[PDB]
Amino acid sequence: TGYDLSNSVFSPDGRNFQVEYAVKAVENGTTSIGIKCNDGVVFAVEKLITSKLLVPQKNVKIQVVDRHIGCVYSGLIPDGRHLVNRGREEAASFKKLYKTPIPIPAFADRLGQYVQAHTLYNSVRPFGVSTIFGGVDKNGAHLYMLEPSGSYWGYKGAATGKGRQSAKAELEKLVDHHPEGLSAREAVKQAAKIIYLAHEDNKEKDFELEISWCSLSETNGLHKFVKGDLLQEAIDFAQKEIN
Amino acid sequence: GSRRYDSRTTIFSPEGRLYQVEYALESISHAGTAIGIMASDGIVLAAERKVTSTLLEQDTSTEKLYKLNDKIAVAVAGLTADAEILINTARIHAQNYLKTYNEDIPVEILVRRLSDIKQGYTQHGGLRPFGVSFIYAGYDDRYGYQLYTSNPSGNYTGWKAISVGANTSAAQTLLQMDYKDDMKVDDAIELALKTLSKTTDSSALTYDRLEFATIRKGANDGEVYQKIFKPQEIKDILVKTGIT
Amino acid sequence: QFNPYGDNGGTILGIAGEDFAVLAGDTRNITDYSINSRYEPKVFDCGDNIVMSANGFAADGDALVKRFKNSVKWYHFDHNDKKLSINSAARNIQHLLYGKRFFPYYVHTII
Amino acid sequence: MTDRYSFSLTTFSPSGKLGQIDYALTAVKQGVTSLGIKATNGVVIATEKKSSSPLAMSETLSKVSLLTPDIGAVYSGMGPDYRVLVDKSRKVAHTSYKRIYGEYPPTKLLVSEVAKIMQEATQSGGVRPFGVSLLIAGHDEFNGFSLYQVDPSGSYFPWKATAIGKGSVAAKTFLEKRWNDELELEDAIHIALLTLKESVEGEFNGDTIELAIIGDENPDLLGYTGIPTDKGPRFRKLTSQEINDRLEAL
Amino acid sequence: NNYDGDTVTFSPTGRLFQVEYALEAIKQGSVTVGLRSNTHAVLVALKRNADELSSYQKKIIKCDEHMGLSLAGLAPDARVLSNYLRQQCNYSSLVFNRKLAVERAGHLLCDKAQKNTQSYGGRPYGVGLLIIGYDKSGAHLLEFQPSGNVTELYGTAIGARSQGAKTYLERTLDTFIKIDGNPDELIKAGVEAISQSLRDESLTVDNLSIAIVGKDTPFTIYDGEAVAKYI
Amino acid sequence: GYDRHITIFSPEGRLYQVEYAFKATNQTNINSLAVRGKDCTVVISQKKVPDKLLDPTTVSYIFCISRTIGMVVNGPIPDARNAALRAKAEAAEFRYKYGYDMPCDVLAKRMANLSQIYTQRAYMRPLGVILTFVSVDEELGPSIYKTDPAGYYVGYKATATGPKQQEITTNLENHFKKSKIDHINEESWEKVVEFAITHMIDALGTEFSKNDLEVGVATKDKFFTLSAENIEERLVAIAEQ
Amino acid sequence: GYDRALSIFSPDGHIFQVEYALEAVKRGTCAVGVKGKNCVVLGCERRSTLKLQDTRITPSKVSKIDSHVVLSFSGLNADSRILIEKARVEAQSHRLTLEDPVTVEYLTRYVAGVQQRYTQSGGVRPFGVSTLIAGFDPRDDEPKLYQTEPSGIYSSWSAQTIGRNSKTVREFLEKNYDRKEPPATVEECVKLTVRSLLEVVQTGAKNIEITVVKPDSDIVALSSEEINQYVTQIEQEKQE
Amino acid sequence: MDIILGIRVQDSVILASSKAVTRGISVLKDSDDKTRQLSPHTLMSFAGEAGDTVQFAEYIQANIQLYSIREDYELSPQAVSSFVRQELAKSIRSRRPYQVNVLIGGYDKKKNKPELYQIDYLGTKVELPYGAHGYSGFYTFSLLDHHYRPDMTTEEGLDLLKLCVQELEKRMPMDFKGVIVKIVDKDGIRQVDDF
Amino acid sequence: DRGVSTFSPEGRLFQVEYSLEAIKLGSTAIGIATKEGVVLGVEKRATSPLLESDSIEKIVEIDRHIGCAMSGLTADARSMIEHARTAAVTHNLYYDEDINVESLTQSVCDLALRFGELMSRPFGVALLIAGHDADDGYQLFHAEPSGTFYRYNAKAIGSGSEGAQAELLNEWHSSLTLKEAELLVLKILKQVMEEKLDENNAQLSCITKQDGFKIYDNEKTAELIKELKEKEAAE
Repeated sequence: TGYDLSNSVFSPDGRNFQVEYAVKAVENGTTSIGIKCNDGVVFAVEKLITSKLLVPQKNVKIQVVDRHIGCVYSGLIPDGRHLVNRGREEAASFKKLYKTPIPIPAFADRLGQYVQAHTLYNSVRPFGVSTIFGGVDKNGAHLYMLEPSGSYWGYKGAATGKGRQSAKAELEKLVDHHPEGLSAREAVKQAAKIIYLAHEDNKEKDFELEISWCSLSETNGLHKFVKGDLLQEAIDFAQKEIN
Repeated sequence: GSRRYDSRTTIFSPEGRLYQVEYALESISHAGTAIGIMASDGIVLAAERKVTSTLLEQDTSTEKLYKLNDKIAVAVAGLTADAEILINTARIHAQNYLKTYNEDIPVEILVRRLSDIKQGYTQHGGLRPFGVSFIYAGYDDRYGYQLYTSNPSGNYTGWKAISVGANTSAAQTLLQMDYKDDMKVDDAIELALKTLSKTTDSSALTYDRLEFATIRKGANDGEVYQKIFKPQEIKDILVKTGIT
Repeated sequence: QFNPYGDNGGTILGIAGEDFAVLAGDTRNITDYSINSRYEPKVFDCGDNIVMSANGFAADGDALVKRFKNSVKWYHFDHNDKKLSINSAARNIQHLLYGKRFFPYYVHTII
Repeated sequence: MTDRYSFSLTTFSPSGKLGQIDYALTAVKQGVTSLGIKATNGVVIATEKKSSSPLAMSETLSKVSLLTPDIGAVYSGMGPDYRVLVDKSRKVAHTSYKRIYGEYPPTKLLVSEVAKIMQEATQSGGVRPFGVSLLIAGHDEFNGFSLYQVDPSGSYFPWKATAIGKGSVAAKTFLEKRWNDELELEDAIHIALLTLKESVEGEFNGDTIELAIIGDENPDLLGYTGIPTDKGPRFRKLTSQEINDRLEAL
Repeated sequence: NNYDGDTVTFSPTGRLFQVEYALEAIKQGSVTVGLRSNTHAVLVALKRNADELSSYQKKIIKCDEHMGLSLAGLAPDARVLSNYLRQQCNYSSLVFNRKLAVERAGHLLCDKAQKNTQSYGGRPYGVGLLIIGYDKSGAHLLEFQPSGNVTELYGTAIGARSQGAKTYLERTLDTFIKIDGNPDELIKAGVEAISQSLRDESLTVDNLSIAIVGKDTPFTIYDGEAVAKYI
Repeated sequence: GYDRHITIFSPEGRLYQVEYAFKATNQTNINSLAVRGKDCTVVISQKKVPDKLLDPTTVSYIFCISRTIGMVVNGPIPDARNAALRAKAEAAEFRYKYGYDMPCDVLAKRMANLSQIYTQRAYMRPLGVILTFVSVDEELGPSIYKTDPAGYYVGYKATATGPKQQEITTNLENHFKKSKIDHINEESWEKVVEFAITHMIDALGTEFSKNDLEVGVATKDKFFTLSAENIEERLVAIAEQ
Repeated sequence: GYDRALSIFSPDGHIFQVEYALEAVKRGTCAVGVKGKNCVVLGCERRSTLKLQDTRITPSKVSKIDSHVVLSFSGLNADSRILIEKARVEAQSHRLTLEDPVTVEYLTRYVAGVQQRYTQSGGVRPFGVSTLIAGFDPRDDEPKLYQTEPSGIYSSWSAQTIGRNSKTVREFLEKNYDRKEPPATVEECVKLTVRSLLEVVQTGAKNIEITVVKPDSDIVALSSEEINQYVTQIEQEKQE
Repeated sequence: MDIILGIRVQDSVILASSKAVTRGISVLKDSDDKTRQLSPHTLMSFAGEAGDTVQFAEYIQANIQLYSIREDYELSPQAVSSFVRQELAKSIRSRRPYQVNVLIGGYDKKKNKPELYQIDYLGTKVELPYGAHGYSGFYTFSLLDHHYRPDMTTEEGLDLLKLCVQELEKRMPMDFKGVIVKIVDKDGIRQVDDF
Repeated sequence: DRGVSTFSPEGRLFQVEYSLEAIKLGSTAIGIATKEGVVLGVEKRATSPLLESDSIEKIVEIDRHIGCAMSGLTADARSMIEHARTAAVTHNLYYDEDINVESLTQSVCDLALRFGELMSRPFGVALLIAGHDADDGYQLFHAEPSGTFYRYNAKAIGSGSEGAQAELLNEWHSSLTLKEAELLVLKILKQVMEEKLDENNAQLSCITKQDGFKIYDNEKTAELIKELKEKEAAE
């Protein structure tokens, strides 16, 4: 056989094993989530505190695209940065020509088509990240999750990395008991909790919480990081809910 | 990446042989035999068709013998399609020479350039070599009548009589035996046919499995004529030399 | 039609003593009959004890001094922090200017 | 990204076979039977329209294609390969002939160009050979009527009559029995239909048989009048109705 | 094993073996320590000689007046990466009259190393770098690695037996983080860290390389006689 | 056998990568079906939203290529979108170059040619998708044209694609043997949609709620997809029948 | 274009494509060059499983590069034509720019550079050829003889041989060539050149070629007759 | 530059070319050889734009010498002339055209015929019994029309040339410092050492 | 087979490491650095006595102040020497000065690693680059196909190098005169040379600040050889 040694080769299953191997490196990664809310989206990630030498607050992983789109990912971090760089060129180009900032579904496909292009040839390796992203546009809020095959969908909430199942379990609960909506501020607390919860599947090292959000009311449709009193407030909320 | 699927067509064996050249020659050894014989007053080209079906259009076909210019022709043994690529190249090359110097191209110069193109495919580019050997028959005012062969290696040599394709070891023995230097074209014609008659893998040699051509001075005073024999003209020559 | 050059005026002057040297330049910057600035320096310390002024078209003058200051910085990197001698600076600048032989820096240069 | 396969995928094996040409020919052997017969006053090419689904409309799938007003093509083997070859074949008639001489190429030379394209897929980097054999029927003023077969190797041969694909061995034998050099076009059409009845399993009628001719000039098919020396295409596709007429008298 | 012939191939468990082998060259390389206070950042590097008759390989390279790094692994790869960084510092200066933020220098190295890990016929960089600088937001230390992973730290160490110094700094953290406005004391704590990674040999005078950058201190390298003070 | 990794011939004259690309076509476990009315062309595909976290509105395999052309894909979504964007680009270029809307069959041919190239050139893999193109063409009327990873294409009276495709196919052939005609003899698209769903139910042995389907309709001068409510209305009409 | 590194190092530090190119040289017809006091002689075996050969027109194994410089070779004939062309081109270019014909060392250095370049460029195999380049620098009466080989290494030789059984004829030249006393005339040198080939050749019939090069572009190819005398004189001086 | 002539007599071609090289109001040189031997039995004289003349001649010369070596054979004058014409015909539609006019005087050994070819910088070739480039022609053509005979000896050819040069020294405005004369016959190329 | 730019599991480039083996098969090259000059000496190793040994050019001038010796696949050196000379003259053109010995060496070693899938393989030759500049006086550099260059007080490369380096490790002290260093190179060569050392099969060269890079002709070397036996016999 040997169908898995080269990207873009179809196996007899109809599968591309290199993309499936890419997924393992993603599944190996730190946990990260995203939550759709009334008028925005919230993003959050687990950052393993490798050592005490890591300057706290200073290895930021959530990356902004344009002024209105947040992107977080689990897997090979350099691969993630590469994808955002591309995304930023796409939003720059789209704005340059059409004047309006790039709508989220529009942006979703730009990343989707690019990632998918890295499953088309054997001279490239597929991306080693699943990417949670989105924001606010002229039609409202949108959250997307994109995978190494280039597959993506719109999500009510999403998670990837080591704690994806614990995270997905907690996300399904939110979805069921809040069918009329969840406020942007609420989603920031819930996000904190779910990262603390999903950190159990990954708990040799203790971790640093990092949140961001775009809300049409709270941040005016722009991407800002959660800091100071609001960060600590959600850190405390999550600390309650683990005991 | 893609390296994994690369045959490496242009490398040496441990014995210093070009695999693909060796295998092209092995391919060429199953082709219809072609024979060139050079006389003091002209050149003969005779080639055997890959076994014809009764329904093939005999006269309108050209499988073996091609015209390069008015003064030069080639007999082919190998893949026909490969041969055609090289022939159109040779024809153009003869026209560039005429355009540049206002003189017909010297036979060797054309031969050398075709052999140089073949050579290239065995040294660079990673493509398969041309599965073709030519017998060149032609004339120019420096060396007169000339016969050459080239093969997939890009090597070329001159001949008084020579064969390519199938059974060339058998054919070269029979040519070596009966060829004389004083020989006239009409005897060379007879030799060519008698030689194919013996080496053929067919039960009998008939007109409809032959391509035949001569280059003589047999027109008007020191000017050269190429003759690609029609079916009937070969059929007559077959009877006059007593092979049918 | 676009004219890519201009004249920013001013004047410069250099003199060599036995163990010292000067490079003087007025600080006036003009175009046509207007003053742009009464104090716009055009004589620069370029490191390694070299001072330089490219007088004429200001945009070109700044471009050259910038590139020479960058040349000096790279000379240090590529040649183990060696000091750039005035003669070697002189020759370097010849190549900077002649590089644009067919669309010159309109400047009179003194180091 | 981009093509990094700049080496040949067809190479000589130690026996001197070209593996990929051999295997393309095997693809042609599997293909549905097609044939051509040359009469004194025209040429017929024919094949079976073996429909994939009955829900398919097999008239939207033309196995017999006009290349020029006086030249037509048919194949056995892989359909998609044929379809692009037809596209390239039509265009090369224009770029490398009609745009130069102001007339359509003669059959042997259009064939020669097609053969060239097919030879290049046998030696160029990063491609496989074309998995089809073509029968090209055509007319031109100085050569008259002609019929050519073109193989994956790039080779071509002129034929009085022949067949390719599935039942080609049997079909050629049957064509040898019947072919003479005094056949009138209608005689060749009749023979073509008989020969094609051999290698057709199910239904045999005007909707399952594709048949075109290179025959007389058709001014009624030209589209305009007034230039007396333009007299219209010699390539005509027989209609479903027309085929069935000859099946009653079969 | 079957999936280590190139950078463009993932293992069944989702690893990139050519990147891991690239990481291995750092492990073989001579040790280098980096650490910082609020006012300065220091690089200490152990230089390795070929034999008794050879110079000791340079480990520290200046990038701008305010930035520099130390290397462990393939030296030419560090030359390429440092050169690229020198250009990005340059570009920032000539275009924006702006000294390049150490954080951006980090991101730019990461993306440059990354291209080599995703495309055919290339190879990962075979070197590890520690970047110190003093920009508009104080003193910084960065750890680069040829996977692309850049890391901001108070202190760290890479190369042969680096684990010793890396634990010591982790112990010393609260002491050295506050050596503010003292150059010599940050250097000696760096020298102490590197000593945790020595075996059957200690710091001689042409063996040891130290660099410092800080508030009113250009990035400058101390070598030979000018490090005798610190052994 | 590296003849099983790239698109070169095997000893029996086959392209295994093309064959394995056909296998990927069914990974989504979705069946699609298209029929022609007198005035319209309807294309229905099953809709399956497994995870509860998904936004069900973004889960679609029907695409709006042009104003007049719609396309349903059977195969993985990344390849599906690659084919969608490309077809959109080609339909827009055609309109600009030639001054009329690209016909369904022509777009089908062009995409088929593109697919063919991947079967011949080694560096391009085939896309693991089957593309069913629908419109009411201005010359040919209601049209269905389908493309596969072989680069094959043909027009259909009606068609189906997916795992349970053979059942849907024979179900439709049975209807047309009986009905004796080329299409659904029905005035409005609403009743052609009902027919399409009704015969999908019979053939699959399953019922559908409004969220289990996704419907595309092409009339003269536009193609559009039905909302959940449009289908509910359609399903209710079927109920009382 | 085609990129592959065909010439690469193996774990033992050998480049197998260069070494296999040397095997092709081994299999090529023999060639020897011997330089006299006042001349250089080039001799070449001609393989003899071929009659019907038209030697009027078949490529001569010794080629003039310029009118004062000749090159012969052993190995692939096709490869040799490419080197000979570039060498001829460079010869004329050196005349055009330096206003002086090439020295023999320069011409050798160039041809050697070509061979070497083909040892470390992607998509090409090395030349399956070694050469003997011989002639006289302009306005210089001292004879020159150089060897090149597929790797690109080159050097000067008092006398030297390449190709099949060159080990045998090198053996002969090594004990029959006195450095202290080169063959003092053309006559003597030709004899030692033919004698050496006769260890390996066969009959000296259509089997030995000789070219003599004297100073000031004075090159003359010998003919059957003249060669044949040296052959008969060598054999009747053998009966001891 | 300015003056280059050629006369083809019975058994030779005779080329006369002025020795002066002038820039501004200075005769820089008075012994210039405006000729290159292309092959042993073919000579080319040249005139026109400074720099282009020599560069062209030497480029042509190099190509013919290469050909000779490659094929161990001398191109016929007709073939050299066609090669040169084509090179000039290329140059005229180039970015910066060669501004050089030439005369090619050659003895064809196969035909045993002398041949004179006149080619201008546009690549306009003609075979002539006598030819000239520049203002020279305006005097010499009519002079030769009257005095030239097809069967003249080489000595008579040189005397015909003396007539041409006398006339040019009488009526031409510029001082061209005499000519250098060269004969091309069956025995190759030689130069007359006083004229 | 497998990519030319592949890392081994030990973290080394296969193709580089293999080139290093090829260099070990090369003829011996030794250089020694003193306050009076740098000496460069080599084994000529003529493969047969019919080869004219003076045509074996393994010591080579780069500029007047920089010389170079080679060991390994010596044909691979031609382009390295050509780049070096170009770089040295070019630098002088841009800066009206002599290029530094280290800078020149850095320039040469930049070539080394630019191979892959640029040239197709690394160089199979090591170079001893010896010169003098005003900044750091006399210098000897060992330039490898890894793209790494080391400075040495003394160095041996080629087949006799492990034996020669151990010999150099004892014999070098920081006040060697030029004379002593010439004799030292001659002495260590004769030890590791398969055949017996004479003026024909070994070659000496030095570079001094005063007279620049000179290759010694066989007369002068034959006297240093005669000189060498006399010191040796007399202990």
